[PDB]
Amino acid sequence: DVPIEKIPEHANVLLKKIDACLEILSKDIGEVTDAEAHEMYFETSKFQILHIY
Amino acid sequence: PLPNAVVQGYTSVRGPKRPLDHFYGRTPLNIDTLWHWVKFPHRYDNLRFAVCFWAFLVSAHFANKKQR
Ligand SMILES: CCCCCCCCCCCCO[C@@H]1O[C@H](CO)[C@@H](O[C@H]2O[C@H](CO)[C@@H](O)[C@H](O)[C@H]2O)[C@H](O)[C@H]1O
Ligand SMILES: COCCOCCOCCOc1ccc(C(C)(C)CC(C)(C)C)cc1
Ligand SMILES: COCCOCCOCCOc1ccc(C(C)(C)CC(C)(C)C)cc1
Repeated sequence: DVPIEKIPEHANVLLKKIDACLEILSKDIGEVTDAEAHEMYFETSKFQILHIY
Repeated sequence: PLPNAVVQGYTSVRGPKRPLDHFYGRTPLNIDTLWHWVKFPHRYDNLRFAVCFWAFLVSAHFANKKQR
């Protein structure tokens, strides 16, 4: 009850689905740049921080 | 003294560690990130001087009256 010509339609559907998946999963989160997350890297330096202006 | 497995923390395969969450759009909340919310007392220092004087004086008054 399933002819062979109807298969590429299903293949098109699944290709659309997996492309909608991969266009999202191709994105990834980079390294964090918030200074509040890395202020202790500077707090723990071997010398005190110079606020130079 | 100790094997390289113990030093590196794995026998065969180094397992991935889940990184720390950041909570974008707000400050980190850790045991070391609390001075952002609680600084040293700075608002009622002059009231502290006055109240220490008055506390000393009232205590001395009532102690002397009790003793006498
Ligand atoms: C020196 C004279 C002869 C005596 C030798 C033996 C001395 C033993 C006492 C020192 C013990 C130190 O114990 C030390 O514990 C830490 C945990 O903090 C282990 O740490 C290990 O596990 C942690 C997490 O659990 C990993 O992230 C880390 O990469 C790995 O090193 C060290 O691998 C171990 O060496
Ligand atoms: C055992 O001791 C009890 C400790 O209880 C801690 C109470 O915590 C409640 C803190 O609630 C807040 C919430 C928000 C804030 C703001 C965001 C308003 C503070 C700000 C603007 C200074 C960052 C301050 C305190
Ligand atoms: C010496 O310190 C002892 C007590 O420390 C209390 C620290 O409290 C800080 C609490 O951190 C917060 C701050 C804000 C918030 C809210 C929910 C108010 C932030 C919001 C509205 C941006 C989501 C929650 C937790």
